[PDB]
Parts: sequence; C-alpha cells; structure tokens
Amino acid sequence: DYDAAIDTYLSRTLLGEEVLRLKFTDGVKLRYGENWHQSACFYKDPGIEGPSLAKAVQLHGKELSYNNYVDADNALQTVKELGNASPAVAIVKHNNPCGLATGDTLLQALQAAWDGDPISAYGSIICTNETFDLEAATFLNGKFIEIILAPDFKPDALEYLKNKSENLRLLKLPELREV
RNA sequence: ACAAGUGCGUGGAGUCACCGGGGUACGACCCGAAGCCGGGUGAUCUAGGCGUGGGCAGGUUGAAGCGUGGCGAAAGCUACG
Repeated sequence: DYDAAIDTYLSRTLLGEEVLRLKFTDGVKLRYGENWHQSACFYKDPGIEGPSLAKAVQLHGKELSYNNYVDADNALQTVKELGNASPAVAIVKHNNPCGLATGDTLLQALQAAWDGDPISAYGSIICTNETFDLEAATFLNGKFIEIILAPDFKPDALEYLKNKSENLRLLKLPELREV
C-alpha cells in the first residue's frame, strides 16, 4: 500500500501520467459464469465505504452467482438514487431495472412493479428500501424472485419466506439507508 | 361288589365331678418399634394467594425527551447544557 501511494502521488504531481491502483482484496469463487465453463470469483474491497454487496448476508439461499451480484448492484444503485424519504422498491432482469416504484406503504409499489413487468419478472431481484412485511410477502408467494434485497427484515416475514420458498436468495443488506 | 385277600368293628364299662399337667383360640408369662387404618385438631411458626397499611440514611451513574451550537450542497454526522 505504502509504495502504491508513493506511486500514485508523484505520478499525479511530479510528472503527469497518472496511475490508479485498485482496491480488490479478499476473494471468493462463485458457481461459474454466464456458461458452466466461465468461472467467476467475487473480490471484495477492504474499503469501509457503505452500502455494498461485500456487506450483505445470505440468510438463506443457494450461493449467488455472477448475474446475481451484477443485477443486485444495479438494483441497489437504482433505489439509492432516490435518497431515503419516500418508501420505494425496485426489480430487475438481465441488467435492466424494469420496475421502480415509490408510493407509500411498500405493498402497492412492490406489486405495481410486478404489474410493470408481469412477463420476465419471475426470477428478478426485488430491491426494497426498507424491511419487508407479510402483506406483500403473500403477494410474492408464487412469483419467483432470484434475490430479495432489503435494508433489514422482520422475523416472521423472514421465516415465512425462508421455509415456504426454496430458491429466494434472501440477501438483505444490513443498514443501506445512508451514504 | 365279581372274585380273592385285606381294613375297621364285634364275647357290657362308661359317665359326672374335685385337685393337677398339657394343647388350641382369645391381650394369653411381662415389657420392648417402625408402621397400617377411622374420626377430629392446626397456616400465632413456616410456604403461598388476597385486602388494607408502614418502610427503604446519604451519595453515585446519567437512558429517552428538550434547548443552543458546530461540521455538511444535502444525505447526514457531531459538542455542550
């Protein structure tokens, strides 16, 4: 690190050619890639930043893969543009947030996005802006989702989904409603 | 029960007493436990429930809430009271 700094600074000050070192430490192999012979491996960053996939817990659900991470992040970015305040949600398929909603009590918003896309949908990445509740949990029942992101969850809700479903990659992100 | 043998019985001595021994049942030569069961007694102690009262020197710590002030484009972060 020390030396890297000594490089970046000097290359930007003394001379002009600037050098950007990257922040990709602690690795983890995933399933594979777009195809079975396309092995991808997530490399977390040591940076303490804030809302990021690095700091998310897979309560239950088979190991997330390439596409998973990708879309999940796109979703996160979508919900994070609206900056707290008004309740909001989102969804996404093949790197395409195809279902943003705001509204009041999530319920409506959530389903309104499901109306937005009632085709492809099945197997998207719901990205709510706060905790999920049974109201719409029963709406989600049958409507296959790949991953469900959320700042936090409610015990009964969490349990409910957990046992009922057998695929939802529940990946609520501890404290994402900040900078 | 057919027979043959055999068992028991048969040519009159028992019965009623008094004084004794002994067996058996009853407390049974005397004393010696824990226990079992019937009907009554007890919550002045102690355990718990309830009603209605009494009490806890003097200090310490300093949650939420509230006021003012900082740092911030906001998001938000933060000091003291």
